[PDB]
Amino acid sequence: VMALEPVAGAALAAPVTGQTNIIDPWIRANFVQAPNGEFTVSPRNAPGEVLLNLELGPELNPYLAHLARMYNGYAGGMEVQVMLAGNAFTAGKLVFAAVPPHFPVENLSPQQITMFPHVIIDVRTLEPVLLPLPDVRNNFFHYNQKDDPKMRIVAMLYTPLRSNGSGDDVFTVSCRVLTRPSPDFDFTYLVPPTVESKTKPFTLPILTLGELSNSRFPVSIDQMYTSPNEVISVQCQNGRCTLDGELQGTTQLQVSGICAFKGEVTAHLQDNDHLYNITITNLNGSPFDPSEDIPAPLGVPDFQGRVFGVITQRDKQNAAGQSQPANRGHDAVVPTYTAQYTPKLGQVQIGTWQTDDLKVNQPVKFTPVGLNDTEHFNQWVVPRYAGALNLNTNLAPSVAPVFPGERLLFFRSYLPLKGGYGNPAIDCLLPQEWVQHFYQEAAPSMSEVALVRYINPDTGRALFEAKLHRAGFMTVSSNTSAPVVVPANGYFRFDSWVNQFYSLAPM
Amino acid sequence: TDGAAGLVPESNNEVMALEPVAGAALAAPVTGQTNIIDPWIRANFVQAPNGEFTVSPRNAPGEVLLNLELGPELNPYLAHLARMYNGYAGGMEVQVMLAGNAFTAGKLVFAAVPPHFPVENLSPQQITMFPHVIIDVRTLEPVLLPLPDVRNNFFHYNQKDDPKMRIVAMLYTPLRSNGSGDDVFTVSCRVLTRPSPDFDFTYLVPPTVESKTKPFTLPILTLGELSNSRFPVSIDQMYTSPNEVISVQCQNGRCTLDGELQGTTQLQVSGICAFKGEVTAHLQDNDHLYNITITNLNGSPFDPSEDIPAPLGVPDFQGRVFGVITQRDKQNAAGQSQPANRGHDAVVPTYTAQYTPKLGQVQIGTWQTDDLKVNQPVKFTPVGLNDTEHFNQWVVPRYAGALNLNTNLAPSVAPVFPGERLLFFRSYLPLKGGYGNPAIDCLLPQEWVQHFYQEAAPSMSEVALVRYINPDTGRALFEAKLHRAGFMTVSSNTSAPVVVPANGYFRFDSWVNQFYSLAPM
Ligand SMILES: [Zn+2]
Ligand SMILES: [Zn+2]
Repeated sequence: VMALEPVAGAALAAPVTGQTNIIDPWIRANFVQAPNGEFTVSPRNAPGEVLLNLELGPELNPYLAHLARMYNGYAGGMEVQVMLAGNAFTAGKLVFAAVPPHFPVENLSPQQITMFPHVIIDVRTLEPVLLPLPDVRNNFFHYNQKDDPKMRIVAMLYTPLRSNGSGDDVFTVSCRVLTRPSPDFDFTYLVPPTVESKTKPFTLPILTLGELSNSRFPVSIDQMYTSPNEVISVQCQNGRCTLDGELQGTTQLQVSGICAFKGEVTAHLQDNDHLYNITITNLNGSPFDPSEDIPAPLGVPDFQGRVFGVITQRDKQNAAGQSQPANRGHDAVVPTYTAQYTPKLGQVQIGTWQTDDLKVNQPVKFTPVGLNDTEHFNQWVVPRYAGALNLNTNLAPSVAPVFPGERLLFFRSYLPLKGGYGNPAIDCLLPQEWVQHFYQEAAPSMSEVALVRYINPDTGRALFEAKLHRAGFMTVSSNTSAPVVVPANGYFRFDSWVNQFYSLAPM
Repeated sequence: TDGAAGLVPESNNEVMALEPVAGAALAAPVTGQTNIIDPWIRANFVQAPNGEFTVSPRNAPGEVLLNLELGPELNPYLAHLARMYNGYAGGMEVQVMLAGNAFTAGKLVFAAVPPHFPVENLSPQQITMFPHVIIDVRTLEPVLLPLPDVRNNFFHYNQKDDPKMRIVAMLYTPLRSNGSGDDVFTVSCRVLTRPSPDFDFTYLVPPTVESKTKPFTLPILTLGELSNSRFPVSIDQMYTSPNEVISVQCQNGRCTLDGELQGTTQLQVSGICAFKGEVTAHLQDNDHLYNITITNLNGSPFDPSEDIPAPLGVPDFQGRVFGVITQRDKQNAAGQSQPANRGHDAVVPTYTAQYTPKLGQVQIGTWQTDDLKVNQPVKFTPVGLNDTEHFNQWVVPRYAGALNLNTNLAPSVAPVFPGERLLFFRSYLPLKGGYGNPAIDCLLPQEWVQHFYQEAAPSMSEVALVRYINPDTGRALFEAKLHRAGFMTVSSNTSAPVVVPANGYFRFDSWVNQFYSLAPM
């Protein structure tokens, strides 16, 4: 067994806390499977590969993770149970170590894991083994708000697997990890339920692909499309929101505010076409301070191109008709690649085909429809938000799939044109409804990667799986670039929090 | 007992369901000294600095009337003792006296909230999910509450990064009354504290060195000794806000009670409505106009990328400020190498497009006296206003002209309790010519700004309760609310000069919150 002395639990925290609470005795007996508690050992693995990397806390047991939203703190350890699935005609060994709180586990040697409290178990063992996970700390108990590191338990391949195969498929030992609370685990102080943050679990909304919408243009979603070979690292400015609910770049919450602006008209020129320089405010009606940390006012376009839309004008003063002001609305185009599109400075220029009906010094409102033509349409180039004479500052960071053999997963939506030839599309990372749900919930991220699975509703089985990152993008494990053929009435389901080393099943 | 005729409840028989929590004896093997406290302070109830609060018919049910964090600053003897120690561990004992009239009817609820729980959005039924006790406002004998110091470490330090066990009061009924007369039956309540037997200090340090333990004090200065903080004159009288003015924004004379200067405020009395620079231009209209590249008031170049709306000390209202500009030559033309000097009248219009002091330019004027050198240093000394044309003191000028926005402004301030208006300090300004009697109202005197900057004491609440004391009579005239943003409000219905003796002063009474009903003037 692991050489560990007994560590105190919540009875140490008795004279500094006020309520003496208990829980259900049936939860203290049943062994519940850990959320990331499964791994398989293969003949392809090498010694020194980490397999579990578990950690102490109430997030292992989904009964304690539901009871934790009623209390103020906790203290105590757990009991781990490891099962294997092998037979007598095999060979190979595994090791299970006990790692302290502030010790960094980063690419350890197979020799160096024997310098911990460890057990070495063969892969032939018939009975499930029991390991202790104690609560080492330097205080009396843990708070549900202030998070601090805890004791981990780490599995590692010690000796490679030797067996003889059956056919075109090789033998494989599958392992499961189940936990239950120790007799000294306890909670501390009853509060109102579901009031404190930091205990709210991360979820996804149950909305199918036909009911969601794009986050970079106000068009519905058409299909899912994996990223091409020459696209490896994108950087957009709309549809950016982390899983904790922090809006980055020029991302806002309303669907209608995407590629939309509002303000007054100041200038008029007519070299060939009508120009109409326009000063802009925010989308609520406040004067835009140009020294804000944002790159631009929220909801301006974020790609090069010629956005075709309708601009309407409603004048302030009542000219006629018994005090009802006049209206006008025409087509226009905003080009985003020129040196006139400077929304950080506060000027956006439009273009109207031979229609001189737009009165100056009366406020307007732009409503986008589609593109003018496919000329200068690059959907992965950030425009110069200040024109020349200044560089782009304080953007969202670039995102990229770092795992070998993984591509980005986009949401494709086709687009109308004014005239010409082409079938263009705008790809986004997350839908707008996911952005709104992440902003309203604001649940914390326990890890850096989350695991989701696409669900077909009539069978209830998974079609593929992807990795949802903290920065707000998804990656799949595929080797081609093609639209994903799935039923349209499907959705994603959140499964667990994983590491950066989880290998997806090939798509 | 016998004086009340059985008309009121005599005692409350209800406890909070809390466990005995350890104190400073748990912390003994890891601390240094474990100092002790005088036994008279241990056994006598003394009024807390959060002592006073009232229940009124203006209060809605569900308002937080009291929010006491645990600390040594809950006792006025321990708050003086705690300025020479390093830490503490242990609880307190709180006593609430709320013996109201026999005709009223209302109830209060007191609950115990854990350390890391949010208290900002409690409903009246969420407060019953804690260990609570319900007390009506007619009980004769005072009630006793615990405050047991729940923590997850051995003791505390004087740092501000550990939340502590709180007590929270809430109004639970509407405070009705069935007296026959239309007379004020507003209940006055008091809070009295003393330390628990399991309370101790930790480690002797130099006294009054650390922050986080300095107490808030007011200076004893009469109204005849105060000075205006928006214009370099003396304060004449106090004057309530009119019914048209509901919120103000004036970047000079602004300082929080914690000791933070906001807007373009500074400390020097002579630097209000004054600047300093170099003449760079000459404009020959009917009047003579000049352009001045202004610097800071100490003699350093003004960087426009600073986090301020303007250089500190510029005028902060629309009008035409009248003063005297003077020149002293950087070179020596004559007289044993002594420089020559010129000094003439001036006028600074601040509502036009030529008053952009954030960009660096302030344009002045002199009438029919074009005797002013170029590329020589200047200084402006304000006297008053030349005419009341375009004079509005509650509009902030554009510090970068037209086609730009004001940045890093101080926030606007307004009263929120019903029936209350603002209380100003009014001084009357001289004019050059015309008919008028203008006035500039400030939120705070300049001496209070300097005192709050020198003390830098923390605030234990949002509002402080002060009273105006007449020292020859020994009787209080009125009371007011001093807010943490740096402004005072009174409870009145008119707009008139407050007629008081000019040798009276304000006296700091207690810390209150924003639901305190002031007495009507
Ligand atoms: Zn034109
Ligand atoms: Zn001249």
